Amino acid sequence: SPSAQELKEQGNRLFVGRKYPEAAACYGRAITRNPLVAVYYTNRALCYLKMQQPEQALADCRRALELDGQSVKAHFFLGQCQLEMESYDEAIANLQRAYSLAKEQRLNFGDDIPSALRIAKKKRWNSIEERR
Amino acid sequence: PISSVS
Repeated sequence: SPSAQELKEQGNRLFVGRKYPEAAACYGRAITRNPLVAVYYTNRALCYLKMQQPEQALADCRRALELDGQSVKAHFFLGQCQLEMESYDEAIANLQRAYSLAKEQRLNFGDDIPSALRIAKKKRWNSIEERR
Repeated sequence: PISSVS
């Protein structure tokens, strides 16, 4: 009978092992034990992204944002979901928001957020070129 | 990175 924290730690190990559906299931078990912890949802969202399930990832990002409206990772992963779902304007807004929140919170993710922003803007532009 | 679990 593991604790919520033990379940999160197991999920994290499975994630390192690139066992994403297994990791996601572990985070689900953690959520069962304590559904008020934003990180369980953002971790699972990342798993769903790796599993090419942006719809499921998006719902987890929404759950995380309800718990912590300032979550950098929830905004970032939400943007990634929207990008995959070809909602480019929303994606860019969320990645920009992630960038702004990371700055406000004095968090350092190197060039990860700007790089994702560039990818999103490039994808947006390319979608326009694909239509003319 | 940012794409990492916590």
